Amino acid sequence: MLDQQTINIIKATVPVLKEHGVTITTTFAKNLFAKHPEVRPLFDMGRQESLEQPKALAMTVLAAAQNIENLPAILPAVKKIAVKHCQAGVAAAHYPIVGQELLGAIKEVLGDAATDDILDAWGKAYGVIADVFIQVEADLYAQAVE
Amino acid sequence: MLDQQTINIIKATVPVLKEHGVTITTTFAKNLFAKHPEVRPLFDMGRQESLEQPKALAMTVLAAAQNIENLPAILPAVKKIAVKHCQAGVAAAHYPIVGQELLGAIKEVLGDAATDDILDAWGKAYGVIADVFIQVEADLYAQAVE
Ligand code: HEM
Ligand code: HEM
Repeated sequence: MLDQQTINIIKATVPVLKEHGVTITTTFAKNLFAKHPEVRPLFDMGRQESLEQPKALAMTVLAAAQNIENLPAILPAVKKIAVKHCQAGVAAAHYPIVGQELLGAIKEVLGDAATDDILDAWGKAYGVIADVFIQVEADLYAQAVE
Repeated sequence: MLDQQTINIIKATVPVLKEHGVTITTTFAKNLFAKHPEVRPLFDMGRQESLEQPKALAMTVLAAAQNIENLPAILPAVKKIAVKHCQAGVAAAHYPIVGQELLGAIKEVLGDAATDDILDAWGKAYGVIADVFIQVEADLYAQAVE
């Protein structure tokens, strides 16, 4: 769970990230497929627009973060994505890889505007968001096997 | 995390529980020490007022639940309690025992006013609250050993 100070940092910086949003998500997607090529097969690798799915991944993290004090209002969105995640075989162990690369992309694009304090706050926000997905997906996986 | 429907149930029933608050917490305390006598030594078993600590335990759960959509505002209270929990040697495995007995006490006192749907919602709220304590305490324990 986030403390108020961390929430305030997210609130203050979400608009900076969104101003650079296409560049962050595009950098994330490129870095993810270049540094972790093992995740490529899980996505649709159509020749031209092969970055659109991982760009939307990163963009949705940013959108969930801007909504971090009302995650219950977006739980129905989280559940729809979870079904797709479970059908693609996304595992809890994938989530730290994605978080690492997203934080890396934010620093790569924002430069000195992404301080250690700001990156730490985004890291904590990502963890809270990921934990919701992991739990929903764990339950869905358990329903399908029992 | 709670969904909105569950949050609404907690919001609607917290005042019913508080109207019976002394009776719920007293019943919880008696049942806890009678059905799980192994937890007795962790508390202060002074002759007369030996129920005041576990009554305050239950009352604070109810207070956290009424604040379940702003847990960040009570995190400083959670941290102070966590230090006491860690000094008493409270373990993650204690939390389902306490939740079981608190839900049992709520049903015992409220009777037919505590429906299955209401009890299920209080069970989910307890889990979210306990998870915050467990995480804070896990970190504190790790600081003291490393
Ligand atoms: C951390 C929070 C995450 C969020 C908010 C999120 C969000 C999304 C969204 C919105 C989509 C739909 C994309 C679209 O159809 O346009 C998606 C799809 C997908 N994501 Fe996630 N994701 C997260 C984590 C992950 C992780 C850790 C992986 C692991 C590789 C992952 C892999 C996938 C895959 C394989 C798809 C399938 C594409 C599709 O069917 O649309 N996602 N994710
Ligand atoms: C589930 C959420 C819980 C909450 C909100 C909570 C709350 C509290 C509070 C407010 C106190 C201080 C009591 C006072 O001094 O008046 C306390 C103390 C204590 N609680 Fe917890 N508690 C929880 C879980 C537990 C659990 C699972 C145990 C396991 C047995 C536990 C055992 C203790 C003990 C041994 C004390 C020491 C009494 C003291 O130093 O005051 N608590 N708890």
